[PDB]
Amino acid sequence: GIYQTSNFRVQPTESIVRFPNITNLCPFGEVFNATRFASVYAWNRKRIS
Amino acid sequence: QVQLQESGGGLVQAGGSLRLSCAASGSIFSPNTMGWFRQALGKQREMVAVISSIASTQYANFVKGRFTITRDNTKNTVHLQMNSLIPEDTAVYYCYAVDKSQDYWGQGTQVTVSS
Ligand SMILES: *[C@@H]1O[C@H](CO)[C@@H](O)[C@H](O)[C@H]1NC(C)=O
Ligand SMILES: *[C@@H]1O[C@H](CO)[C@@H](O)[C@H](O)[C@H]1NC(C)=O
Repeated sequence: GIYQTSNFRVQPTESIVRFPNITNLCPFGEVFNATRFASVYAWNRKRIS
Repeated sequence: QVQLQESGGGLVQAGGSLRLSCAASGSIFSPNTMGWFRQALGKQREMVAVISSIASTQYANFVKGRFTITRDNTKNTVHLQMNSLIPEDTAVYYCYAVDKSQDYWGQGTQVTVSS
């Protein structure tokens, strides 16, 4: 006759996580590496998005 | 990179007149607030006049009644009308632009009056 012994399944090989990096670099060098910095009363805030 | 061009210095005898100027060629966020600073060799920076583009005068008492400044809103240029020069008031002058984002300084102009 024909008998069913066990069940077979394929196991995942490697786990992969990805979120979208998709963007531009980011305006940081112009802040930290800037040649000159603003005074403590004419305040320079740069927007980052 | 907002750049200010300073010119109008030189050597003038006692009682003469000098015409300084600084121009703002940058983006200039919002209405700005022009200014000027006087620093003698070996002293701090003594501001002369920091008139806003609108009002408030803001004139120091060091040279009261002698120095006046004009505004040209067409090109946002600045001119200084210096009169009755005295050797005590001779020093290095720097144009100051407050702006909205950050404030800048000129390269320096030399004013020397003696007799
Ligand atoms: C995101 O991808 C771009 C090009 O695809 C790359 O220049 C950038 O460095 C990447 N960001 C990170 C954080 O690796
Ligand atoms: C600033 O620039 C220098 C040379 O271009 C670089 O070595 C340094 O990493 C920069 N600063 C930052 C925070 O990346």
